[PDB]
Amino acid sequence: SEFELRSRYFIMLCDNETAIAHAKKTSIWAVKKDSSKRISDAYKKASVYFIFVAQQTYNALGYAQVVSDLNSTELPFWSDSSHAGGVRIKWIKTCNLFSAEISEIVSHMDHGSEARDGMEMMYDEGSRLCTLIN
Repeated sequence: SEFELRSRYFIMLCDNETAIAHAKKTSIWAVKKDSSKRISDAYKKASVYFIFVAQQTYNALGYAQVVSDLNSTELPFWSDSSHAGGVRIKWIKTCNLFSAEISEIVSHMDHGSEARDGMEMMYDEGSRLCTLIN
């Protein structure tokens, strides 16, 4: 890649139409409090990608590089008390793609059960998902 080290990858389960549509236009995402510390820690040590999939269906909506650390005062309008702060993103792919393999990876991402929003995935999973979304 353009990077020295492997990237780290996080899943964003999208259940808010305004949010995802706005993020594709403004290149900012609101990071949930449960997952923010891990994401911020990761951003300090590695290139970080967010992989965005639709909740339940697991259609792939795109993937983006995270290009700023968590900022408690730079948040999109649609954020709420569930969020810690905002991060800027750089979209690599934007799409609306159903793939059985994408869905299977997301369905088994948490020790063989369905992905938890904001979780870090394994390298094999993130790299495969970005390959499938390219």
